[PDB]
Amino acid sequence: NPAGQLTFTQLCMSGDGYYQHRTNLIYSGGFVQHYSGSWAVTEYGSKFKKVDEYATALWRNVYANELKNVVDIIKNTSNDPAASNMNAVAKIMKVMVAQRLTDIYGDVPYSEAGVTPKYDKQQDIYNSFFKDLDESFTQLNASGGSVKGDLFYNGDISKWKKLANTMRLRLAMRISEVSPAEAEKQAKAAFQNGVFESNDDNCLMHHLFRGNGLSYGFISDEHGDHFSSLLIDYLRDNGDPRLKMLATPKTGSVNGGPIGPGEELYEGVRPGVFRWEVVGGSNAASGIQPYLKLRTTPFLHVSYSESQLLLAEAAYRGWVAGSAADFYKKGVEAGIKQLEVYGAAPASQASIDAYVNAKPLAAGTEKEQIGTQLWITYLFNSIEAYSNWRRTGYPHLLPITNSDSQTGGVVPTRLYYPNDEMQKNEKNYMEAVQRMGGTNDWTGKVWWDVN
Repeated sequence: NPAGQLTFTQLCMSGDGYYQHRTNLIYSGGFVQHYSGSWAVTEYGSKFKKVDEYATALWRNVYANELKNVVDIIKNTSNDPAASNMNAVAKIMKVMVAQRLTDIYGDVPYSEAGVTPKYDKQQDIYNSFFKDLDESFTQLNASGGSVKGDLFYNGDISKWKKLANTMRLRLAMRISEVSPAEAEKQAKAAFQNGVFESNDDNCLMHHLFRGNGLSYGFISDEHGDHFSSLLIDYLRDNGDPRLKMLATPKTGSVNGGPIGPGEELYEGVRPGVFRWEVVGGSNAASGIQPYLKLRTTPFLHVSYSESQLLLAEAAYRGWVAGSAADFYKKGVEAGIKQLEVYGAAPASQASIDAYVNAKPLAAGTEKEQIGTQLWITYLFNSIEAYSNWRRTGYPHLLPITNSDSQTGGVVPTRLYYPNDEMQKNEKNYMEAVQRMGGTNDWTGKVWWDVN
């Protein structure tokens, strides 16, 4: 069971098209303006319109499929010393499973989860995260038995250690605004225990729940999704090599008909604007490279690029030892190269070096630059970009002025608990609601988001 259960959970974290489509693509992806153009993403994610199913899909599927399995693994490997390594792996898994959850809904059932479980305060959920990652790092050992059913890493515990520490750093940075002391402490700890050391250590699912769920969303939108004008303009105007690794060129001209010499080939779709409303029609906007949208497209969970960019930010705060600029450079290069696993033509080392050296970490714009780079690195993992945007306010997004925006253009700052919780778990539901100021609304804030 432990192996099979681990494999099932790992496959649920990327192959469940149900919430990859709704939570990653449509809402997170539209909120942080990774995408625009398709009906679903633009109408609901880009312009801000509520659909209960879309907002509660992550909740429903994490509690139905994932949390329970990983709890059962932890329970069944708990006192067997030849299973300790599995016990640790499962615990690391459990953080990755639950972290998205709290980050999207705030206070959530955790400690009593997996008939009326309480909602843990997010602060406690996070202390519990740090505890499990710390202890799980230490617990992974040569004498811990073998790890079976691991698709991320085929049971290499050395990679599990660094995954544990990189997750720890991600959580540390996420509470930088609300709990700076704990944040620094945990960043430093993560750094010294050892995070990812190259792109080889990246947490990936290779798809051969068996297909990439995100691509499932891309395909159910009838390949109607484009990158947003914000992203394309940023990649194009700064000469980022990732531009053509990600985007397909325009085929039509803004003036209609086939595109002629001289006219810009790379433009995204403005947030709030459907692809058929583009001046020139949808051909007059860049598309998404086909290898990114396949059932066999790999899914990236945690990255070396991310760890280096987070270390850049911690460095700039004086939390860890080193040069922010050097961490930053290593992060950008790692992000440019991480796209290769998607089937993208590797960028020449000369172009990477040229880009990195032409636009280094600058004097008063470190946080802006770091946020923007992470926002690029978290592409196809929009939940993380949405969180990092909520925490830092970076990158600055294009204003949403659509007259039918249900928030008047205000970015939603959480998704909301399903009303089923009010009907089946009323007391605890209401306690969490009270702690939010009296509402279960998408304009509410999670604990670490202290404007």
